[PDB]
Amino acid sequence: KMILVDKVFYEKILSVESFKENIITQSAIPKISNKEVRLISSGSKIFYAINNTSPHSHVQLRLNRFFLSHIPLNSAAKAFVRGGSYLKYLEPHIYGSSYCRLDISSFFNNISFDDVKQSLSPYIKDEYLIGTEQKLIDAILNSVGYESPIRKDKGMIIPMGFRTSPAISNIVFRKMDLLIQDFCAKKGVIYSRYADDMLFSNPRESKLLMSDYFIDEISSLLSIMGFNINQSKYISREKEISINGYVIENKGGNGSIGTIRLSKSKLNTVLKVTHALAQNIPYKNICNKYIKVRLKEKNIKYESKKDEFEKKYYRDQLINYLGGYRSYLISLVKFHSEYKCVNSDFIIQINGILNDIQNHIQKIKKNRRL
Amino acid sequence: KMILVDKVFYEKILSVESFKENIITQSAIPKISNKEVRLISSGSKIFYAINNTSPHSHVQLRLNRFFLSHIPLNSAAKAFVRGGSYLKYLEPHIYGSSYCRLDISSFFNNISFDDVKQSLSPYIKDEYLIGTEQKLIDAILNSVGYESPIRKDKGMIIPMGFRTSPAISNIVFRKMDLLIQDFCAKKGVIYSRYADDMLFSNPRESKLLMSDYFIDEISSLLSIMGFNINQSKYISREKEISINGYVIENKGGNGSIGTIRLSKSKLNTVLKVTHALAQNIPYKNICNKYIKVRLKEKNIKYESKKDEFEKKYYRDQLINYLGGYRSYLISLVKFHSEYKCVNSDFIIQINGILNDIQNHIQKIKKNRRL
Amino acid sequence: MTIESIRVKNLLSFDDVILRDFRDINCIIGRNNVGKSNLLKVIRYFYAKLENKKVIPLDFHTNYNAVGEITFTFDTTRIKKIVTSRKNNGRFHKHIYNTLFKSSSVKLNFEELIARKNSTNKSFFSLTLTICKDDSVMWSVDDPKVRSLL
Amino acid sequence: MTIESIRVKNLLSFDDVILRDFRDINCIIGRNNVGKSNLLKVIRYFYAKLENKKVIPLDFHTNYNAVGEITFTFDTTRIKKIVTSRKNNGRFHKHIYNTLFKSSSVKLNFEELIARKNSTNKSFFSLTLTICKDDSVMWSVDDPKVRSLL
RNA sequence: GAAGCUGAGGCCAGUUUGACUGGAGGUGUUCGCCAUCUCCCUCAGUAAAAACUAG
DNA sequence: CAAGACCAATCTTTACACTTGAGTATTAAAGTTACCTATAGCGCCAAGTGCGCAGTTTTT
DNA sequence: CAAGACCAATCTTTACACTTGAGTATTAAAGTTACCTATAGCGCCAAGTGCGCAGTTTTT
RNA sequence: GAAGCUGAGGCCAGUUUGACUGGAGGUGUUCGCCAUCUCCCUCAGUAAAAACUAG
Repeated sequence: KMILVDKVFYEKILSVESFKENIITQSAIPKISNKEVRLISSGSKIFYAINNTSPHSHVQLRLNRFFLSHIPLNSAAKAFVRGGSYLKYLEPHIYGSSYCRLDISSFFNNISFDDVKQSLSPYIKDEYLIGTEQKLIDAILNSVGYESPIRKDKGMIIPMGFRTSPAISNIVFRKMDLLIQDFCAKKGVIYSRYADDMLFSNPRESKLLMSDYFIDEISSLLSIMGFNINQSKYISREKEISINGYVIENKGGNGSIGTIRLSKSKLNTVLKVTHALAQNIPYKNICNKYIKVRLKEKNIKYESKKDEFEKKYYRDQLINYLGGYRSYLISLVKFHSEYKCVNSDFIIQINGILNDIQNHIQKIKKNRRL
Repeated sequence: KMILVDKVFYEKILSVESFKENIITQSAIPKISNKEVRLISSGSKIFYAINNTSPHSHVQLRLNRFFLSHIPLNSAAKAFVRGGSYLKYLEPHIYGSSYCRLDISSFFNNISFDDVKQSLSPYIKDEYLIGTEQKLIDAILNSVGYESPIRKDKGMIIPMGFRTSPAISNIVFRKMDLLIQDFCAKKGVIYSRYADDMLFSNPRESKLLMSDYFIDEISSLLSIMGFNINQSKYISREKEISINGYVIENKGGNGSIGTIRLSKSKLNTVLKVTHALAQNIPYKNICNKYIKVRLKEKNIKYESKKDEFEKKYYRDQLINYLGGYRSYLISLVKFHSEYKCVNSDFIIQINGILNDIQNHIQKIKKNRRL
Repeated sequence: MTIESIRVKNLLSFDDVILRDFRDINCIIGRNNVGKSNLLKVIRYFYAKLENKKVIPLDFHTNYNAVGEITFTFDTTRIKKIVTSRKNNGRFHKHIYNTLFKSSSVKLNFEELIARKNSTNKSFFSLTLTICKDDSVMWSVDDPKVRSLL
Repeated sequence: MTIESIRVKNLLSFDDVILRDFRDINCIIGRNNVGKSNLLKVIRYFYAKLENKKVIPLDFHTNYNAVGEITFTFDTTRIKKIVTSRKNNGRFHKHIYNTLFKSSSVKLNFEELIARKNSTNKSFFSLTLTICKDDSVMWSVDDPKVRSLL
C-alpha cells in the first residue's frame, strides 16, 4: 500500500506538539527564517544547519522517520538508503571490463523545488490544512524547504546539512535513476549511483564507455531536470579503475570476475598511525600530526583538572579512531565474505593489519591502567 | 536454400560461351580494360558504359539474371528490387506526423570493393577456378568490378551504369539497412530507403526527427562502412513534406492516416503539354519546348524521305510521352486503390487529367489517318 | 463497418499481407494451414497484446529484417457520430471522446472541423504493433487507455 | 563443485537473493511457495533461455526498476584441468578450450599464466541474463556457442 | 580544408562605359521556391536498374 | 573531422583421448546434405512455324 | 550553450442517455477501499525500575 | 562566458633584490599522482544521511 499522509496524519503523528499552536489557532505555518539557520563554510561549499530547539528540526526528523522512508526508490541508488553502502555501490561493477565514472555538478543546489513538489504530490493528499489559506503539501514543503539569503534569486532551495535533504534528493532523482538505468541496460552497461557519483561498467569488449557518445547521452538525459555533468571528474579506463582509493580490477574477457581492493593511498594513514604507535611517539603528537584531532583550550568543560583531562581526551580519540578503522576494515571483510569479490592477497594484508590494530588496542587499554 | 555458385555453375550456366576460351585454355580471366568502357558526363556525374560486344556485358547480365537476384535483401530497400517502387517507398510514412529525409553522398562511388567481396563471399564457394592462379570469387568480382582511369587511387570501383551495380549496392548495403532499421524501430520511427535516399517518419508527437541527435546517430551508423550524409539535402518538417514533388500530409495526432498527392510542380509539364495540344501548336514545337526531345539531323536513318520521317518521329515521340505519363498516373491510381492513401480530391483531379489525356491521344491517333 | 484493414509484415508465413474490404460474412478457403492458422495466430496475438497480456512474441518470416508489424485500422465513424452529438452527455461518451477522438480534432481549425462534420466523412483509427528483433513490442499509440477502449 | 552462485535481482518475489556454498545435497524447507516455486521458476527460465527457447519473461518484483538480473557462476576448474592438459588432443577438448577458456587467457602474460597454472587455483565463469522493461533479454556474453556449451 | 552544385554558348531585360544576373501573377507557409488557385533560342550529349500499359 | 551501434548464413548435432579412472597451451568427421538447371521475347531459319539465346517517374 | 529519451502510482472495473432505435464540441459514481499508528535508546522520575519522546569511510 | 578548485596565515628550501611555488625514494603505467614495493608549524572552523562494532 502506498503511503498517504492526510490532515489527521499531520496533526497526530507528525506535528505532535511542535506546531500545536499553529494548528489550533488556524495560523499559517511559516517559512524557515534566517534566524533558525546558521551558515557554515567548508572550502568552496556552504552548509546550512538548523537549530535543534526550533520545531522545524523536530518535524523534519519525524518526517524522515515516518514519511520519507516509506516512499519507494530505485535500486540503482545506493546512497542514503536503508541497507545501502559504498561497497554495494562498487560491487556490481566487478563483472565489467571497462569502467566510466561521472559526477553531477552541485547536485543538491540544482534540485528545483518544483520538481520536489511534483515528486511528493502523489504521496500527499490534496487537502487544505489550514482553512482555505495553506495546503498540507505546502506546509510539509515549508518544513523541508528553505530560501538561501546568500542567493535570493532561486528562492526555494534544498540545502545540504538538513534533516531531510538526502532522502528528498533520492526521491526527486528516482526519475533520472530509472531513465539512466533503462538506457544503460539497453546498452548492456551495468549502472549504479551513490549520491551524485554515477559509475558505469561494460563487461563486454567494446569502447562504448570511452567514446564521447556515452557522455553526450548521459548529459542529454540529465538535461531533462536541469542537471549538468562535472567534466573535471569524468574518468574512463580499461581493466582497472582507482575510484577515490578503491581499486577495481578485471583483466579477463568473457565470463571474468574482477577484484575490489584498497590502494596504498587509503592504507597510508592507518599504516602510519600503527607505525607511530609502535614507535612510542606520544598520543598528542599522533592525534595532531596524522588525525587532525585536537582539544582546543576553549573547549575545556571544567577547570578542575586539565592535564589529566587532556590525556584522557587524547586516549579517547585514539581508541575511537582505532575502533573506527577496524570497523571499516571488517565492513570490507564481511562484504568479501558475503560476495567473494575482494583480492585474496589483499585479504591476507587486511588480516595482518587487523591483528596489528588489535594488538595496539590491547596495548593501549593495558597502559591505560598503569 | 541459400544459393551457392561453384565451378560447375560458372562453367555451365554463367560463362556459357562468353569465356569458353579462357576456361579451356586455363588462362586467367582479365580485368575490364579501359577499351571496353566509355565515359559519359552528365553534369557533375560521370557514367561508365560497357560495350555490349564484350563478353563482360554478357556475363554481367547473366549474373544479374541468375545469381544476384537470389540473394536475400532487407525489406527497407525499396529500390532496384523485384516489386519495389517509389510509391512503395513513400507509403509506410503516411502514418507519421513528422518527417525527415536524408541522403548519402556518392553512394556508388563510396562502396568499397572489400565490402563487396566480404558480402558476396558466403554465397560463392571457396574454390580455385583456374588451376591455382585465380579464384572463382575473384573472377566473378572481375566481372562486376572496374578500375576508373580518372581516379586510379581507389583501384577497384563499382561504377554507375553497369549491369550489376544497383543489385550489388543493395546487397552490400543490407548491413546498414538492418542496423538503421533496428535503431529506428527501437526509437519508434518508420524507416525506408530508395537507393541512397532514406526517409524516416515519426507517428507520435515528438521532436525526435528535428533534433541534431538523430542526424548524429544516423551518421554514426553510416560511418561503420565509410558512408557520409549529404547535409545539403537534409530535410525535416512537421505535418507535411514535399519530397521531390510527392507531397505527404498528416495533420492528425493519435491514430491518423496521411495522404499522398502530387504537387503542382509535377503536374506542371503534363498540364502544359495538354494545353499546348489543345492550342493546336505543332508537334515539333511541343516536343522541343516542353519535352526536350528532338531529331538531330545526324540521326536520320535513311535519306529516302526526310519531312515525312520527321513528322512520323515527332508523332511517335508525342504518343510515347502521353502513354508514359498516363502509365505513371495509373500507377498512382492503382497504388491508391490497393492501399487507400491518396487524397480524394487529388484522385478526382487525376481522373479529369486522365480523361483529357485519353481524349488528346484519340484526337492524335485520328489525325494520324487524315 | 468494424475493421477496415489488417496488415502483417514479416511475421510467421506472411511477407506483406493486407486484408481489407471486410463484408458481413467472410468465408476463408484454401489449402490447409497455408496461412489460415497463421492469420488466426496473428489476430489472437494482436488482441492479446491489446489487453496487456503477457504472451510470447511471434516468429519472423525472414531474419534479414529487424521488425515485424501488425497494423489494425478501426472504423470509428459510427462512434464519432455517437459521441459528437449533443444529446448523449453521459460519462462513457465523454470518456470515448476524450480518449479516441481528441488529440486529432484539437489540431484542426474551424473550417476543417466544419468540413469534416458536414461532409459524408468516414473516420479511421490506425494502431500498429511492432515486434523488434529482441522481443520488444512498440505501439504507434503510447496511451494504454486508447488500447483498452479499442 | 558445479555451480558456485545464483543471484536474482528484482524478479518475481526476489528483491536481491544470492545463493552459494552449494553442497552435494541441498534440502529446501520453509513455508509453502514463499519463494520455493519462484526459485524453481527462475532456474528453469534461465536454463530455457540458455538453450534459446522462446519462453515468456518473468515479472518484476517492483516496477521502479528498469531490469531484473539472474547471474549464474559456473565452476569450470575441473574442465580447465581437463582440457589444458597435453594428452587430450580430442576435438571436444579443443572446442571447449577455444570457447570457454580462450579470450580470458589470451589477455594474460607469461608470468600470470604460470602463476595461475602452478597455484591451487579455482576458475569461474559468470553469465548474466538481464530482462529489460520492454521484455528484451541481454546476456553478458554475446557468443551463443558459450551458452550452448555451458 | 565545407563543398554548394550545375553541359557549352548566343539576343533581350536588370546591375555595368562595358561585362555580369532573371524571363506569370495571386494566396498561405515550417521561408523550404515549400504548398495551393487562376493564366527566351541554339548546339552538344544523353549509362543502368525498378515500378507502371486506367477500370 | 570522428565514433559506440560492424547483418545472417555458411548442413546440423554431438561430442573425451589414453591405457580405465584422473587430466595445467588453440574442431571436426559424419550422416545426411539430398537435391539443382540451363532457354520467356527476339533472332535464326525451315521462311511464318518452330527452336536457341520507341515512354513515365525515382536514384543520378 | 543545448536536446530527443520527461518514472510509477494515484482503488478498480465497467461502462449509452433519451423517449426505444438512431446519434455531428471535452468522466466518473460506486462497491469496495478496508484497513492504519503513535513511542526502540535516552531522558524524566517513582530514584535504579518503569514510562514518554565520542569513530570509520562515501557524497560534500 | 569553461569554471578549474581550494579555510587564513607564519619559518625553511626552489624561482625573485625582493615576492611567489614544494617539503621519501624506487618500479610500472591507460601519464591518471594512477597503481605497487620498501622506508614542516599555528589558528580557525568543522551540517546531514548511510554502512560498519573481525570470526
